[PDB]
Amino acid sequence: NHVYTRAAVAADAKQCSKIGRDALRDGGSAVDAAIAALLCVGLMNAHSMGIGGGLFLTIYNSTTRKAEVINAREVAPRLAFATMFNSSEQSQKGGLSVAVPGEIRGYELAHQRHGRLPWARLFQPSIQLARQGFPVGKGLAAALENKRTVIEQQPVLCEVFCRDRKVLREGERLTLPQLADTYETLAIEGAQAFYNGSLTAQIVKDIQAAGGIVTAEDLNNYRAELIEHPLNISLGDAVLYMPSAPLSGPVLALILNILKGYNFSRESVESPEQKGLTYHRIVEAFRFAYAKRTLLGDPKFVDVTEVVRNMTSEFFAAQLRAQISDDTTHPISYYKPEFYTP
Amino acid sequence: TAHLSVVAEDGSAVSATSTINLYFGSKVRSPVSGILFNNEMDDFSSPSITNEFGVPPSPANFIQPGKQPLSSMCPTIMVGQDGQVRMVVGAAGGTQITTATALAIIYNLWFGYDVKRAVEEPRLHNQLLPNVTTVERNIDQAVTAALETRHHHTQIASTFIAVVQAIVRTAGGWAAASDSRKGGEPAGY
Ligand SMILES: *[C@@H]1O[C@H](CO)[C@@H](O)[C@H](O)[C@H]1NC(C)=O
Ligand SMILES: *[C@@H]1O[C@H](CO)[C@@H](O)[C@H](O)[C@H]1NC(C)=O
Ligand SMILES: *[C@@H]1O[C@H](CO)[C@@H](O)[C@H](O)[C@H]1NC(C)=O
Ligand SMILES: *[C@@H]1O[C@H](CO)[C@@H](O)[C@H](O)[C@H]1NC(C)=O
Ligand SMILES: *[C@@H]1O[C@H](CO)[C@@H](O)[C@H](O)[C@H]1NC(C)=O
Ligand SMILES: *[C@@H]1O[C@H](CO)[C@@H](O)[C@H](O)[C@H]1NC(C)=O
Ligand SMILES: [Cl-]
Ligand SMILES: [Cl-]
Ligand code: NA
Repeated sequence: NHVYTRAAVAADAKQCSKIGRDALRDGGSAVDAAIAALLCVGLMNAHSMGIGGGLFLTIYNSTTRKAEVINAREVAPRLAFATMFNSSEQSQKGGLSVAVPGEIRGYELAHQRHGRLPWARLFQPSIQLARQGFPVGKGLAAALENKRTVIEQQPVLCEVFCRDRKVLREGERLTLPQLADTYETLAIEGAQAFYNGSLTAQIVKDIQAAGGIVTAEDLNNYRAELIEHPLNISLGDAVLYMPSAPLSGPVLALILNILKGYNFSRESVESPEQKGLTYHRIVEAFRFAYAKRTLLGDPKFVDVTEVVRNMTSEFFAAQLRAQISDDTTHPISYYKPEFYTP
Repeated sequence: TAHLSVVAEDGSAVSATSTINLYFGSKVRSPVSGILFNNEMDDFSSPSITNEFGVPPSPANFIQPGKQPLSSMCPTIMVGQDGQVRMVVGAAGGTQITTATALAIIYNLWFGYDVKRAVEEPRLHNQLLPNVTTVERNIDQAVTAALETRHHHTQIASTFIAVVQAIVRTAGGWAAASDSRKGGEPAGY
């Protein structure tokens, strides 16, 4: 049941939750624990996230009572352009599909602002895990099976993800010895090693060799961004902090604002008559909220100010709730999906 | 995609969601560094690529140099009027992230389900286009019937809908839950 009197980490792999917890016990901040745990998930779920990707953190300081967001999502390289892909396969595989990784700049910014433990300490348990290896978990095993063909026919992937030329199965040992060395370099040399240091030329070489266009200048210029005022909504006596565009906080805000007007409670699910109507109303709120999603984009490049103002407005939400019919769903056009600002 | 939730002894908290996008990202692994590179460029819309029958590309989310692609991620922290964290929650699952994060919040805050039940409770999803409601395998079939009599077309998810990690403050301290759909477990003290 995992109730804890002092502190808690909930990650998607048991060993990574324990690594986060150990950081907390050793005097780390919530940010130290999150970074140490994320470094571990990057190994245990290497198919899902890692230092080749990007992340967002929502952080709340109990003392100042302030929340902030750190934006370390990947960005299109300087040589990218709107018509660079003509098929889904071009946009999904190979070096041209790679955006500039932001993960390590994100960890650095968060740790500069909120760290208590030394940077190298955050990497130590993951360097050990990558060298000694670990049993393949359920999620990774499923992904390996789903991608077996691709994996098995690519020697650089089969190097770590196969055993005797076949993909690893759940319970079999995976070791990540090159990543262990990379994590050690990052721990010793800092985030600079990735973006403007000893790893940078090799990153560019690997991406370009696979047909990509990321350059050293792209890595040098990458910056994580501090957002001092995250999106928020009021729910009852609480405030919900979440990222705005380019993430989906505005969609979540609109869903909850539409639904808060129904005053759901445990009675809403106490009988099938009530429970059925309640779930209908939830699905309709999703449909209204997703109609508005296609206007969203990076707010540095697209003007989303009005869209986001509507999506976070309780009054706009009440106008949409008034259009939810208790007896029927409606065709797509009813929800007014929009691809251009009206 | 991975979602992690943390609450420290001083009451500070982090909700973090991270991704390389599709399974094994671009499928480009460095033979020297071992880094597996993302395929996040696939999260942009492109004028020449149609992903769903009758759905046009979204120009707001076209590629530009230096631009970030739209994301479904939503790492959230709910804080009470007294300044103490109430809930730390987020999800993995592509476009299902936003609906599953909504459900976990609804389930705990309004229906009164404890955190583990809020995470384990069956979910459903609709994103307007496509025009179908996906429900998980073990959803209350009275819900399925209530949706279908109201003219929703439902289909059962072949695996599951999203993965949620969450921590909620209780009288007992911090109650944590990792989603069994992925097989995580929390840790704490
Ligand atoms: C897609 O087509 C445009 C116009 O011909 C071209 O500039 C671009 O390089 C093409 N992309 C690929 C990956 O073939
Ligand atoms: C929270 O804010 C207080 C007051 O400014 C500060 O002393 C402390 O370092 C902060 N905690 C973290 C983890 O940033
Ligand atoms: C480091 O930064 C400067 C300018 O950003 C550049 O001249 C140099 O090539 C960089 N080094 C690496 C390894 O990227
Ligand atoms: C919620 O949203 C905005 C920040 O732009 C502001 O009006 C208000 O101070 C915020 N509320 C809280 C509790 O941070
Ligand atoms: C915002 O909502 C109002 C109605 O409440 C509407 O007039 C307007 O078109 C909306 N603006 C945008 C950019 O969607
Ligand atoms: C979508 O499903 C609804 C629900 O039955 C139906 O009214 C509508 O015709 C369907 N098609 C479109 C294009 O909205
Ligand atoms: Cl490796
Ligand atoms: Cl996850
Ligand atoms: Na639990």
